Amino acid sequence: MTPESVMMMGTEAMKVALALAAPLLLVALITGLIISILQAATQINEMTLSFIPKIVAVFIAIIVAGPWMLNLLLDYVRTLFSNLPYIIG
Amino acid sequence: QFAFAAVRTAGEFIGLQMGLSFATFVDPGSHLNMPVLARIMDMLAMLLFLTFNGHLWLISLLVDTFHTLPIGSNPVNSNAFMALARAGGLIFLNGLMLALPVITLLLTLNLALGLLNRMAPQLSIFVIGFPLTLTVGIMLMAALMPLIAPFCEHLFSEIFNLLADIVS
Amino acid sequence: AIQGIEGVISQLQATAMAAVSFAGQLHAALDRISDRQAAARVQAEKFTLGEPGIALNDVMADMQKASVSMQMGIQVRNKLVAAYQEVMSMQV
Amino acid sequence: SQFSEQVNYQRALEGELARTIETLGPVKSARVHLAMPKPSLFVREQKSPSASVTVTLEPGRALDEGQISAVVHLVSSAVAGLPPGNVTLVDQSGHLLT
Amino acid sequence: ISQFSEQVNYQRALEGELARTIETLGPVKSARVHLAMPKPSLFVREQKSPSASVTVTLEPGRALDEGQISAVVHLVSSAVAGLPPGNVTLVDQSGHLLT
Amino acid sequence: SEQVNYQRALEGELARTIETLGPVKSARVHLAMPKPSLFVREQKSPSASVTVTLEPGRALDEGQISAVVHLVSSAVAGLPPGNVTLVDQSGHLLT
Amino acid sequence: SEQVNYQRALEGELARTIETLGPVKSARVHLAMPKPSLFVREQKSPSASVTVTLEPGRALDEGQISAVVHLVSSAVAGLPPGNVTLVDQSGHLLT
Amino acid sequence: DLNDAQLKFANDVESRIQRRIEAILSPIVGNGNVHAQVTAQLDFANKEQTEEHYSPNGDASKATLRSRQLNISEQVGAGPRSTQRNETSNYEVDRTIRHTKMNVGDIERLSVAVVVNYKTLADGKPLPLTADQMKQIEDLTREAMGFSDKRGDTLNVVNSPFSA
Amino acid sequence: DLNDAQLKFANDVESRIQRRIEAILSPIVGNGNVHAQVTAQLDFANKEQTEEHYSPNGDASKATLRSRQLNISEQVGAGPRSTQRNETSNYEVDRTIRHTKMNVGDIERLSVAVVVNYKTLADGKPLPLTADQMKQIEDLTREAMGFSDKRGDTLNVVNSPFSA
Amino acid sequence: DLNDAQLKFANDVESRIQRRIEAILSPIVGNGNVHAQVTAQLDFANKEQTEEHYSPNGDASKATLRSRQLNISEQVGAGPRSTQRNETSNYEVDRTIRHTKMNVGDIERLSVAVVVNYKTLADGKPLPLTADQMKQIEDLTREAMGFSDKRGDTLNVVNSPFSA
Amino acid sequence: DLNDAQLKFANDVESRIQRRIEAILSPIVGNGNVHAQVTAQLDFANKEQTEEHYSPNGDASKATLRSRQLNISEQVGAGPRSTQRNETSNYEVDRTIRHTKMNVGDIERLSVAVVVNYKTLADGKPLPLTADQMKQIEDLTREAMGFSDKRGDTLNVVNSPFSA
Amino acid sequence: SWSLSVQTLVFITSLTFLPAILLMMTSFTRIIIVFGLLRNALGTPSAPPNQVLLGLALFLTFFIMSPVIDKIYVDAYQPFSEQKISMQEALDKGAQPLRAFMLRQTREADLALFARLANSGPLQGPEAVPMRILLPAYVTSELKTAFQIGFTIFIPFLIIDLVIASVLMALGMMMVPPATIALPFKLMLFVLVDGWQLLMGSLAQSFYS
Repeated sequence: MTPESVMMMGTEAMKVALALAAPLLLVALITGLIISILQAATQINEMTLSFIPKIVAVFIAIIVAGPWMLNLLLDYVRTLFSNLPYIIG
Repeated sequence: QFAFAAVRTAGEFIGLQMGLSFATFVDPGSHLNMPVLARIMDMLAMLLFLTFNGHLWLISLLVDTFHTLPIGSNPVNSNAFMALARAGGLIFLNGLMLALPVITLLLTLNLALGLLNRMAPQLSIFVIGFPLTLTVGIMLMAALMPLIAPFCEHLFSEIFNLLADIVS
Repeated sequence: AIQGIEGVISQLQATAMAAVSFAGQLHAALDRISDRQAAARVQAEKFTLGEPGIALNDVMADMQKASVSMQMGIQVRNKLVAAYQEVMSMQV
Repeated sequence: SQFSEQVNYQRALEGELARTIETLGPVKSARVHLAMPKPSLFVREQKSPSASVTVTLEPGRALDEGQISAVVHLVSSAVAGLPPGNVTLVDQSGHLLT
Repeated sequence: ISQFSEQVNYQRALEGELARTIETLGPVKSARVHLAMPKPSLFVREQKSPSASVTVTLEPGRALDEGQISAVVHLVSSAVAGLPPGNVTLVDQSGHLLT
Repeated sequence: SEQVNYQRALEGELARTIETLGPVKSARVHLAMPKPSLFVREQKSPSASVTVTLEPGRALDEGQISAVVHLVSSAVAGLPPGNVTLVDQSGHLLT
Repeated sequence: SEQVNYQRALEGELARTIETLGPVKSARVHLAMPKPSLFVREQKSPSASVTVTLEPGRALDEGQISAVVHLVSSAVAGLPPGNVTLVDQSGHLLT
Repeated sequence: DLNDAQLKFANDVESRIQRRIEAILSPIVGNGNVHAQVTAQLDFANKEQTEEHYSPNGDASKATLRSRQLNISEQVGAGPRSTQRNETSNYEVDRTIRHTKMNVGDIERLSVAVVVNYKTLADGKPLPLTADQMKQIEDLTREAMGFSDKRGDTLNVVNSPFSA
Repeated sequence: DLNDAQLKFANDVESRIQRRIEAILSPIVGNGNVHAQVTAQLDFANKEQTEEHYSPNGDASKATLRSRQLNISEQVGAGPRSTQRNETSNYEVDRTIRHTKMNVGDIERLSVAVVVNYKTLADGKPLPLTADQMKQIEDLTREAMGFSDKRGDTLNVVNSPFSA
Repeated sequence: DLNDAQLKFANDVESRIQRRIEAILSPIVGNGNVHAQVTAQLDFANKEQTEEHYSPNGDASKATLRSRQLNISEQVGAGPRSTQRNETSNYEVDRTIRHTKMNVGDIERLSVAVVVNYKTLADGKPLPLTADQMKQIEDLTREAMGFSDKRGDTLNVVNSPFSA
Repeated sequence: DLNDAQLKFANDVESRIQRRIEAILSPIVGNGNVHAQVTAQLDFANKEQTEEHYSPNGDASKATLRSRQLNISEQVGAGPRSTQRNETSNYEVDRTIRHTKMNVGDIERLSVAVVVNYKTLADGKPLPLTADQMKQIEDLTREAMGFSDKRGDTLNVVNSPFSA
Repeated sequence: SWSLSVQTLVFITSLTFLPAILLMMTSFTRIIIVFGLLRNALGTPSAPPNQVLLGLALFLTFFIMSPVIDKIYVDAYQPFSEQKISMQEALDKGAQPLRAFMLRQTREADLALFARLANSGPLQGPEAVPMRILLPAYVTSELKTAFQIGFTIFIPFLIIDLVIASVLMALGMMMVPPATIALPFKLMLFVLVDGWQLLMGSLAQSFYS
């Protein structure tokens, strides 16, 4: 009820969002950086060949860590809906 | 409503510096825009307004404006209307500050990306800048969330005493 | 209640320091109409009983007046309900 | 911030007023404190602003009744809607001159 | 600088200047002013009047005149929007209430 | 946090001025600033506890007790003097 | 976390001042602050437990017990004195 | 708490009455040749009172009127006389509302005990005072104490030699 | 808790009454030649009272009126006389509301025990006091204790030689 | 828990009454030549009472009125007389509401046992006291204990030589 | 659990009554020449009571009225007399509500057994006590125990030589 | 008591205000506001059709107000139907349990505000509050509680859209709408975590707590 509880609500929610999005974004960033440094080493420059492995890497990311995200988000939503009638004002 | 407008402005600008909706820079108003951060902070501001019992105050002030301005037809003033219209500045002015606590660092990040592009040409930006800046904006303003509440009370106080001063 | 009497003395102190409504009016009108109807009915039953002094003229006239008062109350209720329905139909 | 701007304006006015008050012959140094009224989140009400003026006089340089008057006028005029009667003038010994 | 911070800083600055002028007063060697500015709430009618506490240290034997106490009262009351004099307390270095 | 910090800073300054009183060697001020309740019959109000350490034998005058009360009450928005407790280093209630 | 930290800081400072009191060698304060409610009925009063260790033979006077009570009660928003328990190093309730 | 403040208030009032008595009793009887002590029954009960008074208007000379209807009929046929008088009068009356909040700490009943010494001449014989001097002391003490009969004040002044 | 505060309040009141008695009893009887102890029955019960009083208006001279209808009919034909008087009167009455909150800690009944010593002359014989001196002591103690009959105060002063 | 606090409250009250008795009984009987013990029946029952009182208005002289309708008819034809009086009166009455919360811990009944010693002269013979001295001790103890008959207080003072 | 607390409460009350009896019985009978034991029947039943009392108003002198309608008719033609009196009266009555919560742990019935020793003179013969001394012991024990007849208290004091 | 014609007239007239009782004195407002907000959250403004949600809200209100209705029936309707309590007293007797139910769920701040706006005297206990103060205080408290519940409901459905947009933006697909991708995932979430049982139980507890 108190504004401290509200702002905590937003923080924990958006940290959950950060945890959900961090693996995919970080995998894409690492793949892009690796392809870019390889291009710099080989002196190859086409703006389209960096887009190819990124999709494959990010799609594999759901294969490997997808169940973890799905279990984390469901637990968050379940706990939020269960604690809903105790943060009422 | 001006205070929630200001909060929405600050949120939309943080989100646009996230690169969340890049299609507006190329197609302004092209039916493709999602200010999701603006909505997040708008509903957070509504929750805070509910917590601080602003609506009760609104009802009380609606009652109180009678003593100041009775039902009976009374003469009226002018620049007073400007004041409400001039309150349109606040939406921008306060919005800049909320952002400031994050956009500036994001700016530095973009500056950092520029330093990377001053190296071997191409092979940067649109491939490495976007995910990094998205994650950095996310964690930055996630840490910045505790900051809005004092600014929320500041905004509500500004609107309320401006109303009290100008309605009379 | 003991606390209720405490509250009464508190309101008396409030009056000391300091030194009807539409629903009330409707309740008063309903009570008046019902009292008139009950008076007419009681006089009619007394006449039917055979008790002396009650004239058929007065019985019939009082029944007439009670019927008119009932019809007035019915019309007031009808309008009042119509006005309430009109107000509740306003779009905000 | 606007509030910061308002505080700065209040301070500057105080400074200039003290300045002119000192420039006056009998006055060696002046100190002006302004209380501008405030807004409320509810209820109408003006609070005619108020001023407190402390003067230090030159050895034995007592201020004339006319002088108190002129100090009063200047301070009152310099503050939008300052009712003279809300200006207090005091000496270095704590005597109320107004 | 937060909106709250901005206010607290304003309060501190006012306290400082008031103490300053009080000290400049001949008999006063040092002054200390504490302001309590109150809070508006949606559960009350007349907001509580602000209050002030003033502690003065006098020069050896420099007792303050009744008028000296009065003038201090006036200055402190005026410097605080809506400060009712009767809510200004003046105390010496020995703990004697002068007001 | 901003509020709690305000509380700590105020407590500190009040203790400071109290020590700056001839007979007082050190002061400790505790403030209880809470939220009130309307129409709860007898609610309550903000409260203060002041502990003073005196200089060897420097007993505080009744006036001294009164001036401490006034200062602490004024420094706290809506502090009713009667809710200020003053105690010495031996545990004697001075108020 | 912010609240729990505030509670442990208040406990610390209170123990600190209590130890300051001459006869007291060390103090330990435990606060139980309950859940607040903004409805029109739900309300509960907080409680405190104070353990003091005295200097060899330094028995606390009645007035002393009274002053400890006052200080602890004031430092906790809406703490009814009667909910402050004071105990010595031997387990005697000074309350 | 509040009881101690009330008790100190009573003590200060009693001490000041004692000092006022001593001040006038000193010049004539002498320093130390007079001792007085005062006890005060005080009023610490908060009372609030509202009083309403209406001026009587039963006499037609002081009666103020707003509207008056006087229907008079006399059908003389005492014989078959028929008198009928229907009188309706609406009055306006004087009204006085007084709201009083009694002060807390007023004095209800004051009783004062005063003792005087004897008179030791140059020889040293403790000669007692006279009736006229005793009456003068009683009057002075009554004046100093604010003696009143509505309150129920009692005063006792006796003459006796002081002990060593 | 609160009971101890009430008891300390009673002890302070009793001690101050004792000291006031001793103060006047000292100069004439002598230091140590008088001992007194006071017990006080106090009032720690919170009472709240609201009083309403109406001034009587049964006499037409003090009756205040707002509206009065007086229909009078006399059909003289005692014979076939027919008198009819229909009188309706609306009055306004004086009203006094008093709200009283009695103080907590007032004295209900005070009883005081005082003992005096004998008189040892230069020889050393413990000569008892006289009736007049005893009456003077009784009056002084009554004055000091605030003796009243409504409260139900009792006072006992006896004369006896003190032990070694 | 609370019972122990009540018991300690009773013990303190009894001890203070004992000390007050001993204080006055010491100077005349002597240190150690008097022993007293007090037991107190206390009141730990929370009682709340609201009292309403109406002043009687059956007498027309003290009756306060707001409205009065008096229809009087006399059709004289005792003969065929016909008297008819229809009287309607609305009154306003005095009202007094008293709300009382009795204090917890009051004394209900106090009984006190006092024993005194004999008198050993210079020879050493334990001479018993006299009737007058016993009556004086009884009166002093009654004063100290706050003896009252409404409470139902009992006092017993006996004289007997103390054991070694 | 709670039963043990109640039992300890009873034990403390009994021990304190025993000590109070012993305290007064010691100086005259002697240390060890008196033994007493107390048993207490206590009240651990929570009772709550609300009492309502109405003052009778059957007498017209103490009856308080708000409205009164008195229709009187007398048609004299005893002959063809016709009397008719229709009286309607609305009263306001005094009202007293008392709410009482009895204390838990009060004493219902106290019975005390006291035994005293014989008197061994310098020779050593155990001389029994006298009737007057036994009556004095009984009175002192009654005072110490708070003897009352409403409770139903019983006391028994017997004299017998103590065993070695 | 009133004549039978007057009683019938009053009964028929009072039968009109049933929607007003349901909306302003009953648990209906919070449930309907929460349902509307949730429908706004999932991105399907016409999904459970208004009639389906209205029927579910009516059944929920009937299940929630059961003890209040039972108390009214046992205390007011039963004595009135057995000719023991007059028609003008059954209403007063039955308005008390509803008043108590409205009070418990209301808030001090609203009560204080509406006690001040009426210029009424001090209300030392809740037993001195009339219906003219409790009605709008209860309404405002219910509105605020419903909006709080809905606004904490809204957060996960916006979190999903945020992460969807960020993931789409990592790969450079800046011209893909995020709402169209997020809607199936929001439906999947609301299916997985017992979307309705948890919400139903949370609302019911929110009343009985």
